[PDB]
Amino acid sequence: GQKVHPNGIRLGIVKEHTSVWYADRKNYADYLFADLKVREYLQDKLKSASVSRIDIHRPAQTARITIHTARPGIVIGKKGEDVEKLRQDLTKQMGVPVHINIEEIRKPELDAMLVAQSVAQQLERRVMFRRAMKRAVQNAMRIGAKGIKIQVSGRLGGAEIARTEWYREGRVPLHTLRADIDYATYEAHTTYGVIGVKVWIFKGEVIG
Amino acid sequence: AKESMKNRELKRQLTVAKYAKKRAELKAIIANPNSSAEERWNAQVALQKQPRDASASRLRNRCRLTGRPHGFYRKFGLSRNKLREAAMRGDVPGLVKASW
Amino acid sequence: PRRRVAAKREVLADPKYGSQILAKFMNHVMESGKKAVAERIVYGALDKVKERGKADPLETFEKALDAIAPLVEVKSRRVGGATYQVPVEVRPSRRNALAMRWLVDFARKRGEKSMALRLAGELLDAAEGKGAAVKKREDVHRMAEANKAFSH
RNA sequence: CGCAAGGUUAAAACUCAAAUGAAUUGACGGGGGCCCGCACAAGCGGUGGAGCAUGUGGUUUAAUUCGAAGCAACGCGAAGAACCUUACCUGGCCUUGACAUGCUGAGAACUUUCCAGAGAUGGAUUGGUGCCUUCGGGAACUCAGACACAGGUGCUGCAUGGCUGUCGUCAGCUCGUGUCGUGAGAUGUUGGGUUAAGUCCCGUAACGAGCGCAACCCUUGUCCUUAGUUACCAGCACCUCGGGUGGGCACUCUAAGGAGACUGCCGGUGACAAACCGGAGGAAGGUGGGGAUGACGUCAAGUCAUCAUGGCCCUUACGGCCAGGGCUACACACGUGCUACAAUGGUCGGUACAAAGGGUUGCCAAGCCGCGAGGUGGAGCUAAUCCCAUAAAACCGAUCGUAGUCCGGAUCGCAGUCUGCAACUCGACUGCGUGAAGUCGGAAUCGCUAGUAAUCGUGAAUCAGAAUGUCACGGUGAAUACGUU
RNA sequence: GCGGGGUGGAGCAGCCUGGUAGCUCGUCGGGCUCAUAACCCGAAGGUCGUCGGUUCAAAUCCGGCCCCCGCAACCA
RNA sequence: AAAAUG
Ligand SMILES: [Mg+2]
Ligand SMILES: [Mg+2]
Ligand SMILES: [Mg+2]
Ligand SMILES: [Mg+2]
Ligand SMILES: [Mg+2]
Ligand SMILES: [Mg+2]
Ligand SMILES: [Mg+2]
Ligand SMILES: [Mg+2]
Ligand SMILES: [Mg+2]
Ligand SMILES: [Mg+2]
Ligand SMILES: [Mg+2]
Ligand SMILES: [Mg+2]
Ligand SMILES: [Mg+2]
Ligand SMILES: [Mg+2]
Ligand SMILES: [Mg+2]
Ligand SMILES: [Mg+2]
Ligand SMILES: [Mg+2]
Ligand SMILES: [Mg+2]
Ligand SMILES: [Mg+2]
Ligand SMILES: [Mg+2]
Ligand SMILES: [Mg+2]
Ligand SMILES: [Mg+2]
Ligand SMILES: [Mg+2]
Ligand SMILES: [Mg+2]
Ligand SMILES: [Mg+2]
Ligand SMILES: [Mg+2]
Ligand SMILES: [Mg+2]
Ligand SMILES: [Mg+2]
Ligand SMILES: [Mg+2]
Repeated sequence: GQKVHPNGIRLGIVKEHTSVWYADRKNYADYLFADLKVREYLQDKLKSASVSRIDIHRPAQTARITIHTARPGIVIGKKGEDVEKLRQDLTKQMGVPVHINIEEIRKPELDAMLVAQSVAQQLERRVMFRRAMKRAVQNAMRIGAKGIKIQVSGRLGGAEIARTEWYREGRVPLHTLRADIDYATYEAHTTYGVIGVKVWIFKGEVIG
Repeated sequence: AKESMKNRELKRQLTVAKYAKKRAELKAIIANPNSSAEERWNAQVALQKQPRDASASRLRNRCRLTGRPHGFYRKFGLSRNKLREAAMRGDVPGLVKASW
Repeated sequence: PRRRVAAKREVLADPKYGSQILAKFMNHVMESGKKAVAERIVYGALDKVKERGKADPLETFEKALDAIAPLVEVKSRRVGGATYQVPVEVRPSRRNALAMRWLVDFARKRGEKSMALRLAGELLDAAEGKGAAVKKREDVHRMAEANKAFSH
């Protein structure tokens, strides 16, 4: 059967929207389109930098962007002229003045998006999937991470029959809502096509 | 949802937006009863000679991301299905699945 | 069903006459959720019964009902090789509904002016048993008697 | 040997890579035992008969553009085909091109209100050369030329990702350690109960764990506090008798925070366990009602045409631009609905009560003008305030008297209204008139267990206009369940 | 020359008792089934070989014509 | 009660 999106069904209950602001019919579409374009542009440019979550906060006629990454020196380089050139680039996507905050995240191997991208980029270099998935599960489980499930689907190896593999550890209760399941998907474009990666990480029970 | 389709509908958008008042003037002339046939026929000819691809009826709004004609929600600028992706990712503000 | 857990909601909403059987006749005669139309039709038939028969229409309706209530009926059974019909006695509750259904069904197709005098004619006919409903009840009874070889 | 039927002794050529025994897991049986589900039974209302709407098959066409095909295709992708959409046909016109990057050269785009052509396109075309300069030039814009190219709704869903249907919201599906078997495997997960449930109890070579069930989430039903504007009006007053005003925090109402129901208490049963059958209190009693939530996997299920993507394919075209036509054709067949065949009704007059929602490239009131669809006009509203906008079925009074009819409305003729550049192919409504089939429908077949079926109305999306379709909201309001062959 | 008989595409009722055209197989269409076969249900298809006559009226009865049989009788 | 085939 088809599973509901774990992040979608938890919006409002325990998850939070990445783009938080207010608008009306005059510029709701404009603001939403600007946010999607700016997120696409940021990911496409600094794909090398390990970026996970981009938050958009729009007060009156301004935009405050906070970026979550594991390598802050890549963007804050030699007093961060990268920051200023980034601001100049962003100024045209939305006419309001831009404000950039770089946020550091502890334990990058407990983040679903970073883990998925790491697995995908290992797969792109013709590393067989079992070792990569096992080591990802090992690293995640070694520090907290009361559950993790990793799934990879596609033309594994080079055989001309696609299939699906997945490894789980701990407990990953998806039907419960008190849980905060971090979930991410990514793709790898090898010589035989696209191989998809999905990661679920269960951190704990939200009480209170 | 070809590249050419998006470009050539941007053409309609540009032409319609560029005049944007002469149509209103001519329709005000026509709709006004006390305008006389002398001032109505010249307005008819003006409307006829003006390019056809500058009308609201000639515009078909598509997705701003892919250009899918069908399945459009003008509350957003999105198609039927990219709305679902954006909502699940959490990019659309204030949107949650409803039961009631 | 398979549980036998279904309840039995009790409805007794006689407005002015304060009769229980009249209420179930209302529920039977009501069509498409039109309660007021059923009220007017049944009360017109009742008033016709009153203006015709010197006896009060309550007991006339009751004795018409008790003269159309059957005692046994024939029911098909799959024996596994033949088409058999066995007679079974009526449950005490079911006979009232059977009488109501038969009465309303036969009253619906008279062809005269309106169901007021239609139901009036049926009540008068079934008071002593000259109506078609009583005839069909007797036919059902004689089916059950002619199929008594099975009985059980 | 035998009377005969035939018995007994007993080969070969040729041909295949197997034939076979016992046991294991699954599947199946016109084998068996329990249990469940509108599966039957008990009832209500339909479809299949008529006309019309809509999709599909077939046929036709220059084209009727592709896809979907038992349930799990057929009011489906399409939550809107007159142009566009648009992918097809006819005809006309382009080759670095409608778009992006690299090279060189000339210059503002704008506005020039003109001509040839169905049009793309071409040609004259007043006016300003522009901004900042190391004042050399540069940016961006318009055009020209050359390649590297750009492009494709072109093929492959049996090369793929992502997304979805289905079994099925059924209660199942597995693992670690231990043990049994030479093994495939098996135990756990079997038994007796009980439950909606692999839910729970006790037993028990098993002891534990995970995904599932339940719970956490939304809505509705009771009550308390907070708060009274654009909402409300119990009490006082004013009153032009309209919450119209002063005013009030009473109530309703709005929306935030909270209590309540957990087998809690009593009686009976039960292995004095789980649990079962009634009762009190209680607004609600036995997961109160509804929704979201869809395990391991199956169907090489669907999608390359939303998107992405490995290949393969075209480069004067399988890429682009424009005008007309088609997707709305029609000897037939099928699916899904609407209106009916009338007296539990058709008209006429006055009269009563809802919920939900949309609105500043918008709603669009009053008066007035038109039989009408509609027209001038402009108030108020960025909306608990103004508009969309008067609910209908229901009740009463008059009439029709069962007649193809004061039923039914298709078809058709004439003249209109609205938007749109443009209603012929091919829109919706309006006025007058004609007025059809249709007498409740064979075999067969469908939905539904309580605010349910049936019936009556209202709103939103898509959208210049175009709903009998989709999604959503209320009014009135049933019958039936002996039971599991 | 004898006797019987002509009725939807094929075969038989309706004939005796004049007034009342049905049935089985075929064709077409639709049902049931995962699909076919078998089954089930509708529609079309004969104004009754021909003519006259009787009769108020003839598929039902009286002759002629044409044909079919059971016949005898034909054997290139 | 009927039930041939792929
Ligand atoms: Mg493309
Ligand atoms: Mg349009
Ligand atoms: Mg064997
Ligand atoms: Mg079996
Ligand atoms: Mg039944
Ligand atoms: Mg029909
Ligand atoms: Mg039909
Ligand atoms: Mg088609
Ligand atoms: Mg449907
Ligand atoms: Mg065209
Ligand atoms: Mg497939
Ligand atoms: Mg797929
Ligand atoms: Mg061993
Ligand atoms: Mg065994
Ligand atoms: Mg087993
Ligand atoms: Mg076993
Ligand atoms: Mg095992
Ligand atoms: Mg084991
Ligand atoms: Mg099992
Ligand atoms: Mg086992
Ligand atoms: Mg369990
Ligand atoms: Mg649950
Ligand atoms: Mg789902
Ligand atoms: Mg396939
Ligand atoms: Mg296909
Ligand atoms: Mg079509
Ligand atoms: Mg039920
Ligand atoms: Mg055979
Ligand atoms: Mg086979």
